[PDB]
Amino acid sequence: TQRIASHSHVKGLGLDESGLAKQAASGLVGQENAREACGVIVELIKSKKMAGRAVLLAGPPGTGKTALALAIAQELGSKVPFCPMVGSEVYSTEIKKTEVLMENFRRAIGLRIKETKEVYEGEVTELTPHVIIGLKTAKGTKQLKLDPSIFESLQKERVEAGDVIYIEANSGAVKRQGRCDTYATEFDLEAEEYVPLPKGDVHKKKEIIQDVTLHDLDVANARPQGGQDILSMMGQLMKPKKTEITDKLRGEINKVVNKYIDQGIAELVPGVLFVDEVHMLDIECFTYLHRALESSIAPIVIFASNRGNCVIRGTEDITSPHGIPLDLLDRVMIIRTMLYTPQEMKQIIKIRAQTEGINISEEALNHLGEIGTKTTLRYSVQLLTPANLLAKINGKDSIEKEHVEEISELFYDAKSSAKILA
Amino acid sequence: TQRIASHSHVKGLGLDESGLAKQAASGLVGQENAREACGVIVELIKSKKMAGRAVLLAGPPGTGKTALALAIAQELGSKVPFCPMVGSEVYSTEIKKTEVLMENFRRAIGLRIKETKEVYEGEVTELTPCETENPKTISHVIIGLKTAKGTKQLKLDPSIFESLQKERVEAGDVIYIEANSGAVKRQGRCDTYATEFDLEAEEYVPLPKGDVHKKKEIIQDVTLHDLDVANARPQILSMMGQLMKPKKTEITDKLRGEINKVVNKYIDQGIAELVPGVLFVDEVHMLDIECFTYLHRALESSIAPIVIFASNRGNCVIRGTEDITSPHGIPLDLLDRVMIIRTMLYTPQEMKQIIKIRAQTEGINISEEALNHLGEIGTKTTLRYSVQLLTPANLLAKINGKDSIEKEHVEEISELFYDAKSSAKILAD
Amino acid sequence: SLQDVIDRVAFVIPPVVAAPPSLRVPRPPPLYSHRMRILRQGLREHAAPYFQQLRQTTAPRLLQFPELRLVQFDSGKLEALAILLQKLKSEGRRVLILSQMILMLDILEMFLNFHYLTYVRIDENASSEQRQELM
Amino acid sequence: GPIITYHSVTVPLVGPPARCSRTFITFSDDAT
Amino acid sequence: DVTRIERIGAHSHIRGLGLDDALEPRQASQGMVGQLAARRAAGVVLEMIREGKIAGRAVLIAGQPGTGKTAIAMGMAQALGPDTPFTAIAGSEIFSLEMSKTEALTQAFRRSIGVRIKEETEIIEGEVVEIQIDRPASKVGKLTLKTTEMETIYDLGTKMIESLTKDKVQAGDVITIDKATGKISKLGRSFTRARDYDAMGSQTKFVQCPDGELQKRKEVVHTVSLHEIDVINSRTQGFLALFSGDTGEIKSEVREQINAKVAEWREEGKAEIIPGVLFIDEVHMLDIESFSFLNRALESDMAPVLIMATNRGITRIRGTSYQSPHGIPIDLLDRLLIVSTTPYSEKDTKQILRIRCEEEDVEMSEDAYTVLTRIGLETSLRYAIQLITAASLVCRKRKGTEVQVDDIKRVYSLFLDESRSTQYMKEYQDAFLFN
Amino acid sequence: DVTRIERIGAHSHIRGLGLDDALEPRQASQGMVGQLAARRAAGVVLEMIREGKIAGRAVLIAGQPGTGKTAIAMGMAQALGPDTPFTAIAGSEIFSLEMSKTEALTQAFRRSIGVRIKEETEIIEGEVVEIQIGKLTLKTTEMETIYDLGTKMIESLTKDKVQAGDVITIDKATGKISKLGRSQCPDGELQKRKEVVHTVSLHEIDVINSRTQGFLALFSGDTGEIKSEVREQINAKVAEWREEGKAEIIPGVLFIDEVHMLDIESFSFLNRALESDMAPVLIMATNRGITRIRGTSYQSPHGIPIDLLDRLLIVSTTPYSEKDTKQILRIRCEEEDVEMSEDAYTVLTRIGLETSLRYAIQLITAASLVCRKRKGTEVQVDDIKRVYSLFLDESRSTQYMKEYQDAFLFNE
Amino acid sequence: GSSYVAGPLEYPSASLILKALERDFWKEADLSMFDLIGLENKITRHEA
Ligand SMILES: Nc1ncnc2c1ncn2[C@@H]1O[C@H](COP(=O)(O)OP(=O)(O)OP(O)(O)=S)[C@@H](O)[C@H]1O
Ligand SMILES: Nc1ncnc2c1ncn2[C@@H]1O[C@H](COP(=O)(O)OP(=O)(O)OP(O)(O)=S)[C@@H](O)[C@H]1O
Ligand SMILES: Nc1ncnc2c1ncn2[C@@H]1O[C@H](COP(=O)(O)OP(=O)(O)OP(O)(O)=S)[C@@H](O)[C@H]1O
Ligand SMILES: Nc1ncnc2c1ncn2[C@@H]1O[C@H](COP(=O)(O)OP(=O)(O)OP(O)(O)=S)[C@@H](O)[C@H]1O
Ligand SMILES: [Mg+2]
Ligand SMILES: [Mg+2]
Ligand SMILES: [Mg+2]
Ligand SMILES: [Mg+2]
Repeated sequence: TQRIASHSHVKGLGLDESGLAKQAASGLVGQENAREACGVIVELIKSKKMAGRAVLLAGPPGTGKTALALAIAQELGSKVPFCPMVGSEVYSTEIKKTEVLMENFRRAIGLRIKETKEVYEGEVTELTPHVIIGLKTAKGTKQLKLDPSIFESLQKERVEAGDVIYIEANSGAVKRQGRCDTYATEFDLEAEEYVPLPKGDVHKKKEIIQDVTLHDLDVANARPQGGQDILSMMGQLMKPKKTEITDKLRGEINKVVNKYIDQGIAELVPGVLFVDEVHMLDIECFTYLHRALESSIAPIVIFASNRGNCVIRGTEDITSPHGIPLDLLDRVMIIRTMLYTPQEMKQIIKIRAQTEGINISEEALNHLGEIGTKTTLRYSVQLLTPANLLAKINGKDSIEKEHVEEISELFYDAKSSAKILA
Repeated sequence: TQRIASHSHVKGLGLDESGLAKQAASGLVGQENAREACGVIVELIKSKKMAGRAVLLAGPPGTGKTALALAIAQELGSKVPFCPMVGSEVYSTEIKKTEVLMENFRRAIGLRIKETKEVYEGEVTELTPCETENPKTISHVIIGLKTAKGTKQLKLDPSIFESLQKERVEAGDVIYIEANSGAVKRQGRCDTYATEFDLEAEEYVPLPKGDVHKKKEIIQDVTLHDLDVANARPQILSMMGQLMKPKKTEITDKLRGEINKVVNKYIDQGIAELVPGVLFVDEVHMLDIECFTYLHRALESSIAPIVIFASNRGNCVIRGTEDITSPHGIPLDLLDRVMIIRTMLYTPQEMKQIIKIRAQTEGINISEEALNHLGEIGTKTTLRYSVQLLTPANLLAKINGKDSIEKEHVEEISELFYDAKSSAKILAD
Repeated sequence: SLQDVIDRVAFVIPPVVAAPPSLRVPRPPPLYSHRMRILRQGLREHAAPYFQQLRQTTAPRLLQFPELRLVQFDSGKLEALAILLQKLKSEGRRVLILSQMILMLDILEMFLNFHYLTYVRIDENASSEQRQELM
Repeated sequence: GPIITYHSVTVPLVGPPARCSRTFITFSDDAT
Repeated sequence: DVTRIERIGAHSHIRGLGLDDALEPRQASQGMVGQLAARRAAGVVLEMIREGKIAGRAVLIAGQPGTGKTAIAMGMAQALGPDTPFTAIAGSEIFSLEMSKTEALTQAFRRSIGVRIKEETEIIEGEVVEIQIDRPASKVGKLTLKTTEMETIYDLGTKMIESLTKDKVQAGDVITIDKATGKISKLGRSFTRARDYDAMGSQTKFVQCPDGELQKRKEVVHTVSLHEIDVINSRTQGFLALFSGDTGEIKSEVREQINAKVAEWREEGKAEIIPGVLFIDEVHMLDIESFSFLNRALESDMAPVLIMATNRGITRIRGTSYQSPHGIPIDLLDRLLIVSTTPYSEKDTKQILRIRCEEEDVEMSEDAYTVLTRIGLETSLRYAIQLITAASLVCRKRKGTEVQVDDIKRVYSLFLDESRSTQYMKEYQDAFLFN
Repeated sequence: DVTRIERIGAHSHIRGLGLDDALEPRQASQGMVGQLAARRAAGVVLEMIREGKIAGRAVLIAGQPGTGKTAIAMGMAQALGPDTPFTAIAGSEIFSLEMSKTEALTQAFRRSIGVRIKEETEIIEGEVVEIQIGKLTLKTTEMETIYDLGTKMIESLTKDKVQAGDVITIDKATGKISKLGRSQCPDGELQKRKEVVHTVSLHEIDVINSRTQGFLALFSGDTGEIKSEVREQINAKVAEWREEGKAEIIPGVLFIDEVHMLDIESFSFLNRALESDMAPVLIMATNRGITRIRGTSYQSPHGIPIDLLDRLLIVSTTPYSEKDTKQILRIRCEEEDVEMSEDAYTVLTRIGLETSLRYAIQLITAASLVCRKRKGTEVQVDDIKRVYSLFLDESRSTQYMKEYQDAFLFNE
Repeated sequence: GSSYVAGPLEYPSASLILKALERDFWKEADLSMFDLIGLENKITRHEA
């Protein structure tokens, strides 16, 4: 079974057909107003019409901001790009902060390009030095003339006659994958591996659909790895490093992708950028986000913040309602997440127990909920697996109240530790 | 060696067989308790049992903390690796501070490699194959080798015929053949066939002396840091690497563990013997909080060397903190991991003894009254200052045609040069 | 020393590949063209003694085929057949494998190569005499 | 054509049984 | 006897957590003394690690200085064994000039997840009894192997002949041939070369003859971290950076590809995830940006169990102006369980000193144990521990066999603790710099 | 052709400045509403740019947040011909880890001056009839010709396999042969003379001439601090081209949005950069009142030092009225293909005046989605109230943050 | 699974852009008289 994370139980938003939030569905409990707003946000993302619309999930810690963002990701599906990031990731040592933000903006736009892959495959018969090589398959044999670059690739693979090779003419890549199974009996022992002859035609064209971000195209065109020529090869020896991709390159990639969409050989899938802790950005990043969010190419961007009225990073004494400057709060829609009632906390704990494969009795669940009315919800949830381990060690297959009490005696919460220190 | 430095007179801790400190011996005067504690530290180092033990030399400026550390270095000898550092060196531009610290930790662990090679070297005198019937077939290839001592014939395996022709060995060539691999190496024509009329350089070598068959022992001294650097970046990728600047790299713990494994295998095989030594960190108060915290983990390693810190800062704010003052500039957590040796101020008599020993080491003749005057100058001012007056006063004396410093020379040099306190007085006025 | 462990883990292919951008001009200058030509000539002359090293140490990993071990893994029939053929090979017996259709013989003989059990194939594509000749 | 045979066999030691290995390089023709 | 690379360090006496089957700590077992509640909690966390089903569980060990936090961490590591990865860093190690702090934490998290690959290999194993190679001057050859149960003569292809020549295979060599790639490894010789051959200066021991069939179906287990997979896939010469640490910020797309393929390899039978532990000692050296990164990084399915230690009370978070418990933001403290360590008593301190004397191999009298326990309670545990070693050296200087009270008093006089050194610094404060 | 890369952004509805030939601003034209004075001033600046005679002219657009300053800049970009360069950067983008602030500012300046060079070339395009190796026969639908081949042309035709029936085009001066298929055959003349006109910015010339294959730095970045000698010599060569008539200079616009993020060093650099004859027209925007210049403790009227403020003319933008807010809402609704009832327009105008204009614009899309969910066709007041309840403005969110202040972290 | 392969981004420009910095040889002196580092692979101080 896959490992259980903090948000594994979240399968979606749990909205009905009319888009009202059910009290307990799809992992989420309560938070109806925020769930309905995230529903409207999901519709906004699915419409693919608006660029650069930003939303901020703002609320106290433990109120489901990241759960709601991941629920949006679940409702969208795997087809729609979703780029989770943290504001503290912008402090690269390699590229400037604005470039990191822009690269995340470009990651969140996806592109399905249908590409025709043509392949020459077979067992080599002749390797006459441009080269007139021959390939033989289960059907027949053909003679082909290829660029000297393909011959140099064959020499790189050290292909000898009688070997089964795979040539992708699009990328000029050759894969020698074995010696033909016909030769597999000639010697009682040889170091090579044998593989059957190919079953199709020598020259085969297959149509495939490739999923890429705009960021992939940008980085591929910025640092080319496909030159297969002396100068590009000498450049490839250099240590890899992120570079500040220019606006000219991105404009060219935009034009190429527009041509692809016009030809019908590609479809563009606007996705989401998610910045989980936006208050770790500084004033330079927020100022850049002004221009970035006003762009017509930008994705739908989601922010989450748990700070009160605190000081904006990169400034001296400027305080703002969430640590985000007032100029950027004007450009975002705000979704508020509220604190939980005890009953909602108990429902969340029960869901977490069922997700963690843990059986818990009603009395133990009630004591855990009472502990969670103190301390925090996350503390109370985190006591499930220690208590189930102590149950298993004591030979019980369910958490009892005594096991919860003992685990709460072994492990203290933040408030208790602060009281001890103070 | 030949030039005289501020510690060139320190020849070791002047301790007796009982571990007690003599009043003045081996170039050190006073500091008896500190010298005895340093001697116990030397015994700790020579025991080789312990790892990561820390000692702090602490006391006023010019109380011999660096002299005591270099005295420990003299006592341990040249076999034990002694790595000096100053705390300012961690702030590199190529690598992070904790990497600098770990690199200096591994520089203080020595390893001594022992290689025993068996070699058959000589001038080639015959290469006759030994034909046979197979049960042309050859069963041996006979090589005759000549040295100044004599001549030997070897009955080599026939497969060595490939290496002989690969090396293009002929009669009159000096070669050597290693016992283990059996591969031949050619090292030139014997110089007995060189004329003054023919021009070649690399292709001639003198006829070997000694017996034809030789057993050679090669002993090499390395540090674990040397092995780290060697395995981190071995010497077309080489062309680009040598054209580009070879910066320091943040060597991973994976490589350090692999090298620990290899060195333990060598120590088990008997090829190598470890010599763990000392890392000396002077001006340690120049380290910042990140360095001190890292040192918490670094000193708790079972592989760490013994480290000697020195500080004079007194109750001072820790660098990289704000307003966190500490008893030595060294956080109390790190101070709990070090044994502290205090160093104390010198009496006028001890200062006079040090001045005399310095004059002796500098090769300076000093008169008795000049010595008394310079001692009293050093009871004012500082000891360091009074020592610094010796050679300029000697030069002034040499100008006046005197082979020894007279008091008037000390007075005149004192009137020319001023100390830190007198200069602060001039600045205040 | 990790070479064996490295090849088992080298699998990431880049999502996009592109040749370097080409600067296009009408009427390229004779001096610029001559300088580029001599630069390329010198680089290729110096690369020639080390060309296979440059080629292997620069060529990118573009293709990713499914490992032949999955051709067994995909079906339990091939797993039990692997068990049976390994056991029977340990007893010196030979085997005839009968299957319904041509493609299954293709994937079977791929599997038989992955087990290093060399085979011979006759099926409807053979002429009348070649069926008996290979038998 | 000319052939050089590298041959290495077990041979019994003289003053499983005591054995050693021995090598018998062989050449086809006197010219080579 | 011989001086190994590993010597007696500060925690060499820790062999484990010293627990029974019910995770009830023993008073003195496996080098652990006292800390009953903390050791029971560490046992529960170690069971949580060994089950491996829950990702991103964080535990912070908080207590006074010298109360055994690094001790409990080393006990957990020792009881974990080498199979499960255990990455221990100081919190100051993440501040790098090669990479961002978030990249450093990412690499640390991904060093703590093993991927255990399995593959089956065709292996030939036997002693060479005859080899013939004929070359023009293509190569034709014949190789005979024996393995007690059988003796097979093989006709050799050109590539196998080249491999055998490169290995310089001779009759009487016990060799291994990997039929998948032709790699030839020599395990040892079975008997001497001919006594008639000069040079050949060796008399190596001869390994026993192989047994069973020549060709066997051998399964081999290879374990690599995620960070290794990351580095190897990052560039053409990536593996060289696994040792040198010359790794720039790895692209997030590469890590997403590796996560996806590893997830497939664990839906197949090809690989198994071994999730381990990241131990960040002195975690208060992390700044707010690192803590914020830790918040999100703990919510991944590939996150290991994060263990943290700090002795700071309510102090200022680095990079900020706010004071929080342990120097950690409250939102990350919400993500973890806190384990508290208690100061030791006379009996526990004495037992710790006894265990340290045993590991340092120091014979010491019972009066010496009493005076050293009093000193350790008065000054510190670590100071008394270091006085064990010094008092041993002083006793050996006087040719004594057992460290007595006089040796302990002498080393107490020579080497100062923080308090007496502070008093002497204050008594001579005008000589020290900047008061 | 579905879901192009260009989507509906914040300033997509702006298609120009909406001015007459007298630069009189129309109340609603090309998506602009109101800001009549500031649009008139933008038009005067636009005429200054189009003339291009004066160098180093700087204009500052100042006003309250949301008053349409970036919108005015976008309108000026749209009205300005695509031939003339318009570099638009935020002030935080000059803090590069690969180049100094002055170097990034210089690159931005030099990107904003274009050099227009015209050259002719001769192009041969036709269908191959016979090739002999040499002689080459080409035909179009109107003419056929036979060519006598040279050694280099023979090599070019040998390297790129050309046979009878192929349709190819050849650059006569270089022998560049590209095959475009096999045979529609071209109709007209086989050999044609074509003028081609490239506009290359000074930055591009700099980077191309900086190193061998330097044009790769035009895409990936990787441009270090370009040497000053290279720039001076390129300026001299460009002046020589202007004197000889082989090039024309097309001065453009550099727009620095939110310029208050620049520091004192950058401002001091701008003080002298705008005094060169190759300086473009610089436009800046800032909502800051009197506030500290970054990198200093000095408060200054826009966060901009008075040295730079003396080199520029300031354009102020007013608040919007009820009529202008309603018109902006109408134009945004048309841009997004959202139909709203008149009562909904009034309510959204009231919300926008009370809270913010951007908030009302966002509520447009939110209410449209809510209306689509209930199978509606026109956004009603009930939808506006729904989305007003679902989504908070900054004022209301702040009030709730005050209501539950004890639950937030580091609240002050 | 295989990568997408894009065609190269062709980058048009005028010929004059490459002719920049090209000065006529009647305004280039034999500056090699000031070339120092070029002598290290050529001559030696004793040879000088
Ligand atoms: N409504 C909910 N229903 C079910 N589980 C929830 C709900 N809200 C939160 N959780 C879970 O409880 C925990 C709370 O974590 P988060 O949702 O990330 O809180 P948060 O808003 O992100 O707080 P911060 O700002 O990151 S400290 C996670 O394990 C969630 O999966
Ligand atoms: N006891 C001593 N015997 C002989 N020479 C001494 C003695 N103490 C100090 N010296 C010498 O006098 C000088 C001062 O001693 P140092 O070791 O430099 O003092 P220090 O403690 O290192 O001062 P700080 O803290 O580095 S400023 C050096 O040249 C020493 O060699
Ligand atoms: N319960 C224990 N049993 C045995 N040895 C212990 C115990 N607790 C601490 N020690 C030893 O005492 C010494 C002090 O190390 P620790 O107490 O683990 O470090 P610490 O408690 O984390 O103090 P800080 O916070 O790092 S300054 C080490 O040599 C430990 O091995
Ligand atoms: N006169 C106008 N006509 C049409 N749309 C306008 C007008 N003024 C503003 N807008 C639009 O209203 C929205 C907000 O205007 P902005 O131009 O972003 O305000 P701003 O002056 O740039 O405020 P700052 O300083 O950037 S926070 C954008 O979508 C603009 O396109
Ligand atoms: Mg969160
Ligand atoms: Mg000193
Ligand atoms: Mg500790
Ligand atoms: Mg604006």
